[PDB]
Amino acid sequence: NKCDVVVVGGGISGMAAAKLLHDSGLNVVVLEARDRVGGRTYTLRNQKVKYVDLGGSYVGPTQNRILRLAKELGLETYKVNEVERLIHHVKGKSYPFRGPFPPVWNPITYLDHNNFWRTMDDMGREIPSDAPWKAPLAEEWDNMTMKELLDKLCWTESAKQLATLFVNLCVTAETHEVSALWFLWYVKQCGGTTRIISTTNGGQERKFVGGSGQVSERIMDLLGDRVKLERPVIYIDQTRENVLVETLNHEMYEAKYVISAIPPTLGMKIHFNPPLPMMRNQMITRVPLGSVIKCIVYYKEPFWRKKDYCGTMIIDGEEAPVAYTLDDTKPEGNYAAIMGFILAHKARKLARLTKEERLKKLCELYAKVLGSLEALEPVHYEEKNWCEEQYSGGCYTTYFPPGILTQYGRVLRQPVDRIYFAGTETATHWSGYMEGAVEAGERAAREILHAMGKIPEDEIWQSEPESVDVPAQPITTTFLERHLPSVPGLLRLI
Amino acid sequence: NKCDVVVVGGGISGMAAAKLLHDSGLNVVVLEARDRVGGRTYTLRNQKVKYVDLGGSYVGPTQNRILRLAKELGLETYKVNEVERLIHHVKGKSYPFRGPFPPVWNPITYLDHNNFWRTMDDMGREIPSDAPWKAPLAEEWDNMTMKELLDKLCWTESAKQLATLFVNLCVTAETHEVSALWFLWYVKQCGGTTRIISTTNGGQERKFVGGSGQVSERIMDLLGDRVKLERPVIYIDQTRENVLVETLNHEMYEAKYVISAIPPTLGMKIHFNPPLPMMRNQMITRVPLGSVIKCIVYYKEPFWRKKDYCGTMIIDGEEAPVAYTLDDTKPEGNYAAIMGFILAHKARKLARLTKEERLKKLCELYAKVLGSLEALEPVHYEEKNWCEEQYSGGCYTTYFPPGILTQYGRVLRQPVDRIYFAGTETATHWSGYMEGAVEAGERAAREILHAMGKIPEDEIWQSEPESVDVPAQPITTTFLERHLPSVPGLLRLIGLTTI
Ligand SMILES: *Cc1cc2c(cc1C)nc1c(=O)[nH]c(=O)nc-1n2C[C@H](O)[C@H](O)[C@H](O)COP(=O)(O)OP(=O)(O)OC[C@H]1O[C@@H](n2cnc3c(N)ncnc32)[C@H](O)[C@@H]1O
Ligand SMILES: *Cc1cc2c(cc1C)nc1c(=O)[nH]c(=O)nc-1n2C[C@H](O)[C@H](O)[C@H](O)COP(=O)(O)OP(=O)(O)OC[C@H]1O[C@@H](n2cnc3c(N)ncnc32)[C@H](O)[C@@H]1O
Ligand SMILES: Cc1c(C)c2ccc(OC[C@H]3CCCNC3)cc2oc1=O
Ligand SMILES: Cc1c(C)c2ccc(OC[C@H]3CCCNC3)cc2oc1=O
Repeated sequence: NKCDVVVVGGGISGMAAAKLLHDSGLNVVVLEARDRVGGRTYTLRNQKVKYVDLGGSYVGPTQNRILRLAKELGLETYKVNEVERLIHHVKGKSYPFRGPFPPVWNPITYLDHNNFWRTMDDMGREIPSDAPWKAPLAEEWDNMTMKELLDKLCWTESAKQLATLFVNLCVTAETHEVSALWFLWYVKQCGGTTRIISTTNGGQERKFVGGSGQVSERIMDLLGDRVKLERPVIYIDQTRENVLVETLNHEMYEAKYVISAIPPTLGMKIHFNPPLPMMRNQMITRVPLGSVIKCIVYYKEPFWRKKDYCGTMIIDGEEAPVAYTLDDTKPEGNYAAIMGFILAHKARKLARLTKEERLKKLCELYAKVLGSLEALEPVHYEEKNWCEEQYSGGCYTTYFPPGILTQYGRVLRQPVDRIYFAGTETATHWSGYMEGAVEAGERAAREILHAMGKIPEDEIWQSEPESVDVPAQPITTTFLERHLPSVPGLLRLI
Repeated sequence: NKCDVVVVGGGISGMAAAKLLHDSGLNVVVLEARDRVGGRTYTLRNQKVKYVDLGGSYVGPTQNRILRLAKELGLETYKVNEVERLIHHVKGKSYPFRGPFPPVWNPITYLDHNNFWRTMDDMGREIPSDAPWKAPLAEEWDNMTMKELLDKLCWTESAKQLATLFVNLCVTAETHEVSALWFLWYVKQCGGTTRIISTTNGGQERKFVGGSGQVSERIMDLLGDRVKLERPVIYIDQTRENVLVETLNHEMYEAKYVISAIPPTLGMKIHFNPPLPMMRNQMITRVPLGSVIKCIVYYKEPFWRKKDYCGTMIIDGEEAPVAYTLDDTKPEGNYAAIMGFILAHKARKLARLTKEERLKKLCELYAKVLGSLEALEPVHYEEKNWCEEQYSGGCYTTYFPPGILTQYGRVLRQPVDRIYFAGTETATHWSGYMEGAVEAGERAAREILHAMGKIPEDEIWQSEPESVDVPAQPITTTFLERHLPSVPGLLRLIGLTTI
């Protein structure tokens, strides 16, 4: 019934906000639509897998907030297997390699690839993390799709196909669906291309022992009966002295303040009194989430390691159901598994198939890329189609179509009276990730502590000391990477 | 509590659905979120204006369903004033003209303008009205914005700027916001560029005497207590024998079937049990409505007519708050008024101002465009910003961003168990208009009459006899219009000749 703060959503962001406010001595209630906490994180347990992350899973260096919060909750990480060679599958053939980027041999293709990645970072350097709409060319970049940018930038079909896979994998959307400005901000706010794509020393370095679901479950353990499961919020009334929050099961919660810790567009599922201001009313109809099926095939052994493959597969072209895989084997070498993403339009296309039809297609693909008949002998399969989730809207995160970030981006974390806005979408560092969820929840919680006079304005945004367990190594480039000309550059010299 | 059909939404679509079901002897309830019917139609009455349409207003030739429904309810139409000259205002100067398109004198520019409109209509003939995703190049056209298409098509800035204003005015969105496939579908399903842009012989020919709001009000009069105002629907449950529909004021309705007659994205405001199928679940997060403020400035007299201007202004420029106006004077010649639209990004930008500051900007623009100091002497002002409507999401209608119509378009009007979809967005002729609202409402009602075994499948889709009151002149071209080359075609002819 009555409390200091109602948090809408029991994901990492809502749970992080509620823990900070509870630790500061306020009475918090978390209203959660599902029969579970964790949202876009979900750990399934069974005897066949022990545990598997079917939603968010990976953490890496520079993600210091999720690493600190998890360490405090008693969680440990292990390294994603990258001891042996990565595979680039192009034109029906496997090319094993080492290092984060697949090698390119044709000298014109080399210049075009090198220029693509370098240009993404060059453009990112002019985009403020906390205000991408303040980029000097914000309207020019916001009014084109990543498809138009790649058409201008990529002189080779080779580079244009790899850059397309890169967009699809990063933001689970087609190049023609997303703003160039938003995508370039998205990469820049994760620390750039090398950091976002890397396993070793990047975003995919590590997983949590026992699953990422434990972050939200263990915060729920701390809060006890303050977390209300199967309480979808339907109605928020800010006309009276206290804020009133109503759930679908007809419960009424009364608070001084509300944290909205749900994806922006899921704001549409709530009736507001008074109506939302115009810009937010329209913004929450304009910000979809991407489309992905996460698929884990289990094997008796990590057989790819015998051929000096780590299990990472980068798979070009339309025919492949999965464009990208990682070794999902447990640190002990047991529960051997390959994790694959069915991305964007393929998620929509292959959703029509049965679970068994998807398994056969994945196994046949992996047999070709790994060059082993052992890929045809799976012992177990798990998958999750995030497109079908009423209380997520998709995965991994919210993308901005062309024109939306410059016109509406400012409204994303603007408070509406006594509603403050959390969720990974409102973060300024690793927005879209579990790290962003923690940044946003803690910031929204501290905006309410300041509204209450408990902390000064300069304590709303707080830096995070570096993890001792997962330190970041510097991102380096070579002299040639920095100075080799583009393809049009090599032409102007001829 | 119990009925045959719950209709969610008391706009024109839901009320047309409800009237048809009621006339076929079913028990219907209409659950309307607002304290009024009409939705994106709203007629304000006060002593200063007598009546004014602040939402949908115009009807024209080929909109035979809204004309028939309106006439059955006892309503009359009158013609929007197009007796005197139209104005094209470009680069700070006014160029008066007659006929639907501003004339172009520069021959290269003429070839580019002619080719622009022609290509719009040529591409449109490739696109089936009822399945735009089946166009041969659906994918290629859907992966392009209208901005990219105009950049390829328009060899002059003059044609590009006019084409930009055309998109802004048609679908209240920027060229870079909208799918080229969707926009080309949208124009073609209205009968093509000439029909959609014309006053005389087009979409803007007429208004209802007394306002368009009377359509929804008069159907509510026929239905009595069956219409429930201030019942926003929050929850639909299909797990049991009867469909359960719950409202925000805690009332429960039980029906055999539901028509959803709300903009597609406003389906997000409803919690579904069981959850929607995947494709609809995502589709309703991907289909925003456009942005528009409708502004009516009142004057002592229609002073523009005395300079032989009908009141129609087509105004190019970033600085102009309004890109399009029509005479909104009553048919009696009194309550002299100019209607203008503040479109797309300008609706966002100028919403920051006061009502009085917007009125002042509009009067200054009208003064310059009409060359008239009288435009600075308004007697009254009415405006409505549709961006702020929780239960509309915007106006006029839903647009599709790049990639969405090919991936998700097939599920727009696909039933979900015992939920059928009405609303203008599900129409195949004048989708986005009051006409499309009637088509979709009556089609959805008949889908249910079919499901109940009351009519055969061939009666779900039913054609409409032509209005005898508003007959349609056919859309014609001249030989030159059909066969003049584009600018790149002229350059090809030159390259060939000189060889
Ligand atoms: C799905 C997914 C996500 C993902 C990814 C792969 C997949 C398949 N891989 C990731 C990774 O390897 N590393 C990483 O850091 N992130 C990865 N992502 C994304 C990541 O999971 C998300 O960024 C993160 O989980 C976001 O958390 P946040 O707390 O911001 O949002 P949420 O999890 O969606 O939580 C929202 C909660 O709110 C509830 N909800 C929704 N509507 C209501 C109403 N009306 N009332 C009450 N509660 C509501 C949701 O049910 C949810 O629990
Ligand atoms: C706003 C506008 C529209 C318009 C236009 C100019 C403006 C500024 N000019 C038009 C014109 O000149 N001629 C024309 O034919 N159309 C024009 N448009 C478009 C026109 O208004 C619309 O196409 C038409 O009115 C749409 O009708 P439809 O019946 O499909 O949709 P609706 O009017 O939006 O009605 C929906 C009703 O549902 C209610 N609602 C919404 N959510 C709920 C829930 N959860 N529960 C119950 N009811 C709900 C809305 O309140 C609304 O009444
Ligand atoms: C969740 C996840 C992300 C976001 C992610 C984002 C980018 C990414 O890049 C790896 C590829 C991109 C294509 C070119 N080389 C390396 C890999 C990723 O792996 C992942 O598991
Ligand atoms: C509702 C409405 C529409 C959709 C509408 C759509 C197009 C339109 O075009 C007239 C312009 C287009 C640009 C070229 N000259 C004449 C005018 C319109 O006036 C309207 O009131």
